[PDB]
Amino acid sequence: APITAYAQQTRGLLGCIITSLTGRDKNQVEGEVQIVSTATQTFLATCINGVCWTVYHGAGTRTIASPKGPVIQMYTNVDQDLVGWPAPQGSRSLTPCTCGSSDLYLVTRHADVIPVRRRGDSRGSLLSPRPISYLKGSSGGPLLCPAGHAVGLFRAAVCTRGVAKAVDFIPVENLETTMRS
Amino acid sequence: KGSVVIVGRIVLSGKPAIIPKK
Ligand SMILES: *[C@](O)(C(=O)NCC=C)[C@@H]1CCCCCCCCC[C@H](NC(=O)N[C@H](CN2C(=O)CC(C)(C)CC2=O)C(C)(C)C)C(=O)N2C[C@H]3[C@@H]([C@H]2C(=O)N1)C3(C)C
Ligand SMILES: [Zn+2]
Repeated sequence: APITAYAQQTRGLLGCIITSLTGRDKNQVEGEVQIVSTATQTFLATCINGVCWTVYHGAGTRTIASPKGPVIQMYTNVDQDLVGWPAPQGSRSLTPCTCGSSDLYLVTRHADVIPVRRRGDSRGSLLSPRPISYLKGSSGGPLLCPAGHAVGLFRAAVCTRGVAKAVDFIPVENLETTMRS
Repeated sequence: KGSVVIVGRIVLSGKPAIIPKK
């Protein structure tokens, strides 16, 4: 089956803020990618193999709000630009790619899956470029191989004149590495 | 430093379905 996805907003501005301070999220969790938010920005956190990874330059060394209060990160790595918490009770996890496909797909914050041709360990070419405003909020999102397995996490956009031609990502390997370090 | 809060979700596990009527 083809990679399809949808998005559901679970909470608004005020509830988010309260929860940010309160540190206790009582809502139910579903999905492989959580739409994450801080006080400053919003992005994505992908659940790969029991852990909920996101981009460090967004989560920082913050804690994720859970029903049992704040949850301390289980992985932080300023250099690999990664952080990770135990996947929230309810989510479903993706598994890493094992086909070395170079035809990847990026699931965006708007639940749109767009193609990116792998051009190296951390780059890929948007077969059909998009403006950066579109890609905003998609950091920490997944890069799936044709089989739907995690190849990487969207990190930055390779843009010029406000239009993203390519994308820079974090290979699943750096997660595994970050895990053992 | 506030906690990161989940404000939404993206679901990939959904497979085509015939939107039910209510
Ligand atoms: C996620 O963190 C988010 O979704 N954040 C939530 C809201 C913003 C973002 C996703 C990118 C969104 C679209 C692009 C928005 C502009 C940010 C441009 C940065 N691109 C970048 O670093 N590109 C590099 C090459 N390159 C430059 O070095 C500089 C410049 C400006 C001339 C353009 C350019 O193409 C790479 C070689 C790294 C690809 C960018 O995406 N970021 C800068 C910073 C954060 C991300 C970012 O905001 N990601 C870091 C740590 C890479
Ligand atoms: Zn694969």
